[PDB]
Amino acid sequence: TNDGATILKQMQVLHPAARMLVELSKAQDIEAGDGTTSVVIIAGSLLDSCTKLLQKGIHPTIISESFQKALEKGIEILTDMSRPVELSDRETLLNSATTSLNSKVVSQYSSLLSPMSVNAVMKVIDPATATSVDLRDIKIVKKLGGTIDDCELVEGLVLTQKVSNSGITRVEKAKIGLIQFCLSAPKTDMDNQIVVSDYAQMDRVLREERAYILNLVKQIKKTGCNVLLIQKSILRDALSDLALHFLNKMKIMVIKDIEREDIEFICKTIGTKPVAHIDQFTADMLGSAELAEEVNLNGSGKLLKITGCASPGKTVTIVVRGSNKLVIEEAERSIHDALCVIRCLVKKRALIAGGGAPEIELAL
Amino acid sequence: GVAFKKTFSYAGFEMQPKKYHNPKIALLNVELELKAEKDNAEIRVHTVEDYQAIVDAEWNILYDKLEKIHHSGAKVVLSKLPIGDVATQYFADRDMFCAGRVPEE
Amino acid sequence: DGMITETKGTVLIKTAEELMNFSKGEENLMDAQVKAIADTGANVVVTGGKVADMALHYANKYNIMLVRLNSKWDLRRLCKTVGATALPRLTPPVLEEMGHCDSVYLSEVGDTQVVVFKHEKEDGAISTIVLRGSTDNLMDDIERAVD
Amino acid sequence: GHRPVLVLSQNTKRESGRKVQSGNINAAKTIADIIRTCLGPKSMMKMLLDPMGGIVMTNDGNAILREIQVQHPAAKSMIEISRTQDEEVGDGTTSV
Amino acid sequence: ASLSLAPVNIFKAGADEERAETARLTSFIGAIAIGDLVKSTLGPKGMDKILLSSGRDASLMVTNDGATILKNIGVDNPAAKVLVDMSRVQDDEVGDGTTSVTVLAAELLREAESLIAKKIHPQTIIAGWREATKAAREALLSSAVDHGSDEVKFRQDLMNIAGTTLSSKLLTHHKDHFTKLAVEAVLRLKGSGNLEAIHIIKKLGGSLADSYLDEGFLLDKKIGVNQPKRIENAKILIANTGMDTDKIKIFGSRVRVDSTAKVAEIEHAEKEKMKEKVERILKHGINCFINRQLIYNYPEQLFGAAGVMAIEHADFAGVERLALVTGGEIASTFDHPELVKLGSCKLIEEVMIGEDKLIHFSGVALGEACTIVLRGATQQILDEAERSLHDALCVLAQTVKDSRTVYGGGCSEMLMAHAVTQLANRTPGKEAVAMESYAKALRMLPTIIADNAGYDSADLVAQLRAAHSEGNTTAGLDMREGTIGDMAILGITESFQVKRQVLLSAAEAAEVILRVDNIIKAAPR
Amino acid sequence: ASMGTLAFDEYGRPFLIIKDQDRKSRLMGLEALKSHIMAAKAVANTMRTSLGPNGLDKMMVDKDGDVTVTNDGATILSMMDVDHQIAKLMVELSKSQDDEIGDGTTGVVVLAGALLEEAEQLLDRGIHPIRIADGYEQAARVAIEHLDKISDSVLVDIKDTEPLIQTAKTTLGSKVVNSCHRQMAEIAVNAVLTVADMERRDVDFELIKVEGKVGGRLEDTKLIKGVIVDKDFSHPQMPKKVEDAKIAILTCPFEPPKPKTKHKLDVTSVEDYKALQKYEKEKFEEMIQQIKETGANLAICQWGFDDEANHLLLQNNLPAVRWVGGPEIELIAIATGGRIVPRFSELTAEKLGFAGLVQEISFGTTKDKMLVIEQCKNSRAVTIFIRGGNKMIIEEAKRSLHDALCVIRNLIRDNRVVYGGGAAEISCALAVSQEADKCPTLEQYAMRAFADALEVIPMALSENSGMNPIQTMTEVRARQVKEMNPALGIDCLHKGTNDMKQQHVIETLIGKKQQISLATQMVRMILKIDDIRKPGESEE
Amino acid sequence: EGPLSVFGDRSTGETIRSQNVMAAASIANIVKSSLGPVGLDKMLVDDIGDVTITNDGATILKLLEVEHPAAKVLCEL
Ligand SMILES: Nc1ncnc2c1ncn2[C@@H]1O[C@H](COP(=O)(O)OP(=O)(O)O)[C@@H](O)[C@H]1O
Ligand SMILES: Nc1ncnc2c1ncn2[C@@H]1O[C@H](COP(=O)(O)OP(=O)(O)O)[C@@H](O)[C@H]1O
Ligand SMILES: [Mg+2]
Ligand SMILES: [Mg+2]
Ligand SMILES: [Mg+2]
Ligand SMILES: [Mg+2]
Repeated sequence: TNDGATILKQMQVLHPAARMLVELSKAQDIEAGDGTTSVVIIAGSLLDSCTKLLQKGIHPTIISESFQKALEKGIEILTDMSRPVELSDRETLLNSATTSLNSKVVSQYSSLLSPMSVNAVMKVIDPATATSVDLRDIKIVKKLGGTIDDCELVEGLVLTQKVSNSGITRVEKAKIGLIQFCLSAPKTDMDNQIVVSDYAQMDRVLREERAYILNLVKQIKKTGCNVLLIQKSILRDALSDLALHFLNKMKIMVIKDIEREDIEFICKTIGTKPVAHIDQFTADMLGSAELAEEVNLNGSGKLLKITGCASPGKTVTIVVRGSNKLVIEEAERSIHDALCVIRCLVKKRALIAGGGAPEIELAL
Repeated sequence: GVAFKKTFSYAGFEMQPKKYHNPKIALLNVELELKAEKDNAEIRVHTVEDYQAIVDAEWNILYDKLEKIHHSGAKVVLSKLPIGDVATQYFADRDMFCAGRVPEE
Repeated sequence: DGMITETKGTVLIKTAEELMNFSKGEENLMDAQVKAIADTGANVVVTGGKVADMALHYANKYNIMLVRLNSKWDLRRLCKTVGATALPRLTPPVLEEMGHCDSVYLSEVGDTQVVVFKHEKEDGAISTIVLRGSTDNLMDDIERAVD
Repeated sequence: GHRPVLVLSQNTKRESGRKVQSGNINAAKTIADIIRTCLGPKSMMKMLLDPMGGIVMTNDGNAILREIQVQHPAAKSMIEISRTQDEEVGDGTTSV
Repeated sequence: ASLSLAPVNIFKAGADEERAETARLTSFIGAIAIGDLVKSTLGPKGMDKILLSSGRDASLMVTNDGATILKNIGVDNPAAKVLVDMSRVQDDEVGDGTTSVTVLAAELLREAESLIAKKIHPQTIIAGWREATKAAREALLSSAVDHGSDEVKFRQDLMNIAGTTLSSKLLTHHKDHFTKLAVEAVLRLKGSGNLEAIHIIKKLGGSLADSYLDEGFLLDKKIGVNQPKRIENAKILIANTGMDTDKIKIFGSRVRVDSTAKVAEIEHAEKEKMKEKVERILKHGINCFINRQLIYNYPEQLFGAAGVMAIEHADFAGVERLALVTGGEIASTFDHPELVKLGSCKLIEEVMIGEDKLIHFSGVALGEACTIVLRGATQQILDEAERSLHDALCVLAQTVKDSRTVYGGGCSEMLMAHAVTQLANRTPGKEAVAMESYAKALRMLPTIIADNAGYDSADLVAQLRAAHSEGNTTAGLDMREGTIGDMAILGITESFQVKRQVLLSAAEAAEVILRVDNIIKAAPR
Repeated sequence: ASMGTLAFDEYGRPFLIIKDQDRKSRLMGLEALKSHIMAAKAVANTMRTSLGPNGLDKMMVDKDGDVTVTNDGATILSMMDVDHQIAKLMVELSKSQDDEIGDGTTGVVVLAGALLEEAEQLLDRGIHPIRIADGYEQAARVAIEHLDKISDSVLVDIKDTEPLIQTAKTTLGSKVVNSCHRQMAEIAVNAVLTVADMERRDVDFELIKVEGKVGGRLEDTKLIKGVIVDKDFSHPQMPKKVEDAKIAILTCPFEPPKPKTKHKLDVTSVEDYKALQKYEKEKFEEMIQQIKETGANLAICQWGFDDEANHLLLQNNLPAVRWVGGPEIELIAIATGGRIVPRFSELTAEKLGFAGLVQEISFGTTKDKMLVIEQCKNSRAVTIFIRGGNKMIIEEAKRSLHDALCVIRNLIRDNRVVYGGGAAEISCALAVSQEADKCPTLEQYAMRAFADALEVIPMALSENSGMNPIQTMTEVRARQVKEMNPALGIDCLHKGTNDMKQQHVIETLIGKKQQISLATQMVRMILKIDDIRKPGESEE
Repeated sequence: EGPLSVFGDRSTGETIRSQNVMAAASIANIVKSSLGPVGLDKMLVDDIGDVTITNDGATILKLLEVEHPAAKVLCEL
């Protein structure tokens, strides 16, 4: 890695001053997202000068107040050098992203990564009347294999879950439905048992289980849904074999084990509204999509993509590819740095030159 | 006569009088507590009325034992088996003395 | 004590009345059994197993002496020396199965409490030799000489 | 601390009574049995392995007795009388 | 003879004892070590300490609070344990004065050691100290000034007290801003003393001057999937119900049927019960619903279809603070909508603080509950800022409860020492020497305060003593330049409760430690 | 001098008698007596410094490093980690004195040590220890008779408590809580007198609750004629103060009923589910209504309750407290005059307790809340609330208050008093000395040793206060002989006079009698032991 | 060990007196079986196999290893 915060926090430093510098880098990453190495080097240089200042016979309280005065003057100077910028100017955004990526391993792929990052940031925010960017609306998916040139900016969502309904893939004009209940045998929250004292009852148990499952599947189908996403269930079986067979026979794509944490992202992207009881499962709570297909990554894995959504949300997904895992992690960190740079350009829209110019002007 | 140490009185014991001038003593081997009727007893009901009736029946069993003890005319009650807080408070309300887990000897 | 089922016994209560009456009925049954035993003229009961609290209560009420012999050998020898038959149920003993003895009492010899089944006649199936002594080893040697 | 107090020194054994007599007589009998079969014109020879690596293949009783080592002092007395008989008259060491 | 120095040994292995001289030596050494450690972090020009934990996590803590310094140290000297517990109890009673009381106790025990070396029985020292403590307490009580009747003067006193409390801590850089923040936060409590109604949220990043007191309230919880993210003229209902696989509390109940159709019917009945409960909740006519416990998916979508915000898992403190700030009632039954009061606020929205999202309540009705966002450059800075703000809030709450105030900057200590000296000048015996030592410690407190700033402490203390003897009862240390000045004009004030507690606790601990003449240790486990 | 015997037979065969005899130890006769006397002397000399108003405290550290500063002799010896058997005997003697009397736990140890110290010289002169024990016993009998002779009676009447106040002050003089001397003594006297059966019967200590909370000041310790509760109101929005509260003490959790016997309620249809839900809701409403119908204002429960009951109680203007302990429930019922009710069906108006004021109390910046139930009508239970600057002085104040309560209880049991400060010891020593002259020669030495041992308490009191022991004790004894006044002691406080009757230094007669009796019995028991057989294994 | 503070063991009274008698009796019991015309000789092994068959009392006690001082008195006697 080249990220200063990652380098600092990855190695244990064992010294209180070093740990406070690590916390400083973390705070700079939180507020800014880049410049995490510059701030640490600045702090180190300031303390190095403090060595001679203290040795000269100056109390370490005059030094602090003088440093505060110098900081205020430097803030004034930096603001003086600043140039107003508006988000409508794409060239400045691209230049900022390229400058952010210049120092990373993806400097060669910058010509593809920087416009991708700028587009990703602009997709999830309103260009006007915006004061902050929530980077959690941009999902980064790391898939091993291929080239960093194969990084993609899918505007739908990418699900790493496999399709249980093997044999049906790439359904068009998808009507996606997200259910939070289980398609299995009936079960009440309070403990329940079924007592059998006659063979007729014992056959009727299976008959009524089949009837109940078939009724559930038919009510799901009647809404016109053809893609079903099932939330992960621990206590009760989310998807039984009979339910999967019935769904397959009625031409419906089934995708199970959807994490509870991704419900908000999926609903924001597709536009579906979660369903927890079959009574409320109606057509209006379905997300319409142009295409929902599963694609193989040249034998390196399988991804599900849902590209093209009526009334799309303010979310994007970035798929990162690489030869090995280390360059993939570094590419993810560099893309995050670029997104953070664009975010810092969103709030306090001011721009300065780099290359050591503002800091040498500060020194003078 | 006989003397022995006080044996782990429950709550409500301090309202029982501690001196009697001609008491009748009810020596018992009985557990005066709310508890399962037997270790292998199972109650099967299918109505809330039956649930309430079962609870009231447990309470009535305990109170019937206590009322028989009280109507025996005794004022001091001693038991080898533990005497619960409910029985202790019941006997305190009747100005009676109780003591559970008294040693067999 | 009142006998129990051999497979598994659970008290299935379905109404409040059964719950209230169960313990009273069980106690009445035990009292009836003990009184039926006592009505045969028996005044000493020897059992090979544990003694229930209610059974002990109702035996004390009817002035019946209780002896609990753990070892089956002692029970068999007592049956030989008294002339009784070891009944497998709590049914009152018939005339022939009832044992007889001249005197049964609780006595202390030295510092050990003993239960003595004593015949006044100079006969019987089993006779015992009570060995005294100042040492356990001495009594063991005397027992070897007796053998 | 407090090392034990003893009248005689440590590792000082003592046997007495009928056992000592029985042991002495048994040791003498075993010493006799060692060379019992080396008497007479039909005697068989014995092979003795010296601790120095030599081999003493002999029929003489005194040589056999002097070439072995024993721990029971009665056996030592028997070896001594065998040597005395050998030194005094020259033969009869097995017979004695 | 003695147990240790006897031909026969009376102890088990590892258990020893220390007689008079040895016990006094160990106790005095421990007390002096504790006092020396806690001092140098005293007064406006006191430095901080680094508490590097030796544990597995190796927690790092940069602090100026004396109570926290004494809390997280491995102490084996029993007298040091006494002093540590004194500091902890002082912190529990009032927010400030931990370092002051610890240093005062240490100086008192040093004077006691000197007196013992001068062949004075400890009981005489204790009696003299009791008399001196009585005199000093009377003088301090007579010196108190009350300004609670006047609103503007009381507000000025609150600002002065907050500034004086925050002068020593790391927040002295932005003392003005932080003093205004703390005073406003305390005044918003409307006389209530529960500091739990004031929530301090530490968000990493940003300058220490970026900290602010929110005009409404802030919550760190989430919202349901299909629920509005922004409502206007909110009608809030705060609840403590389950709404998560809600079971009838008959624990022995069970479903016992002979067909799966009946099981499906019972499941539908359970869902219908949950829907009916949600409908009863909605009958209150609400816009935002806050539940202390979890909210499952079915009630979540039921609220979403009704367009009602459903904030879940707001803990006991969360619901209490929301009730305080909005005026709602924490309800667990919904059969009487007219018996339940609904909290009201002008706006509910989601704000973006740092890299995290929080729920913002704006235009609250009551507002008797505050949230303070602390922005810092390091985690240690945030923790120390929170501790300093807690100290300031505690002192301000104590001043609100009891409005009597005394002047700081060593003025109170000098007045106490003057009264003690006046009492000692008319007393025969060595108790006069004991009271003189008491006064010496009381004067040593501002002496250390001046030493921490590097000034000529001896000269300043002599000037202060002369001024107090002449009649100038408000003279105190001026640390802007390093001279003496009028504490009334310069606006350095302290709570009377804090100074009284410091004096009394220090005297009590010195008395209890001095009475000990033998330390007996059992065999360690 | 140890290891028992070691001969290994005169025939050289092994001679093993006792298991592991080569690792055991034993002492016989005068050596064992001297070792016992030395150990007892060491213990008594350690303890004697904590005697009197000028006595000093001992800082005790346990296994876990916890520290207790105390002057109580019984506590000091209990926490002291001894191995010697005679030291354990001293510890047990002090514990016995604490149990029977409650005060004088330090005087007994010093007296026993002095008695054994004199017995050492007596044995060296060549006297059988049984003779010494018999002489000690008869000298103790004479001393007890003299104590009965010189005793004085006091009034234990409620209207005038001044003698009780003086006795409690004398008890508390040696403790650290003497800074609030009269206040602490008066609250102890009021506590004992409030919870007491009048006709010289027992004073039951379960009716006195002693609680200590850090913070505040030691002067803030006060007597609460009610109950202090560590709990608070269940709902945070419940009112913090109830006036003229009509308490409702219950031991039933505010939950749907649950049979104790194993049970199962079968739900077989939707109607069953609806009936069960309605049953639960109606049970909650019914229990709340049953509580409200009696007119109660406050409800006290022992086993806690759930959210629906909590909100129903809040909605119906019924403040409530949950999870109250059983002893606290009993104390509340006793003080408020109410009855403990096991279920709502049995709750009536006549079973409600009445309290003048129920309040929730804060303790500064601690979040810790506690409940006060005071202003009862005729409260038969009392509570003492102790404050302080640290937990250590709080514990010391707790044990000092226990000492004061025990002394007032002894005064209730027997109202005869003797004047302390060593005056009683000096008078007893003088009586023993006069008795010794008439006695035959052989027991004279034992009686004189007993008198000299009795003279150690004035010596310790004078030495602890800085005065010269022998000169002061001799002068006081000469004054007592010159003018018949058994009230002359050691002026430890330097008040100017030696008359302890004027100085109001008062002690219970039964306390002194128990001191002398227990010391004599333990000294005899030690003197009768002439053999030790320790394992001597030095095990870990 | 105690107040004496001597780096060694001590025995007093009947304890030491019995040991001296026991030690003296041990020496006698060694040679009691070698008295009178019906006495029997003794065999002594010198830890290296040296055998000494003797009946003289002095010779037996010369070769014996004695530790107790009281026994040494009789052996030298
Ligand atoms: N501006 C100031 N000028 C003079 N003295 C001050 C000032 N601020 C604080 N002090 C003094 O510093 C002392 C210590 O305060 P501080 O270190 O903040 O907390 P603590 O009382 O816990 O040590 C106080 O007694 C106060 O009198
Ligand atoms: N004011 C006093 N003047 C003289 N002697 C006192 C005074 N108060 C207590 N004493 C003496 O101090 C002795 C020790 O009392 P104390 O330490 O309170 O309990 P203990 O007897 O357990 O040591 C008592 O025997 C008493 O006679
Ligand atoms: Mg960068
Ligand atoms: Mg030949
Ligand atoms: Mg402060
Ligand atoms: Mg006392």
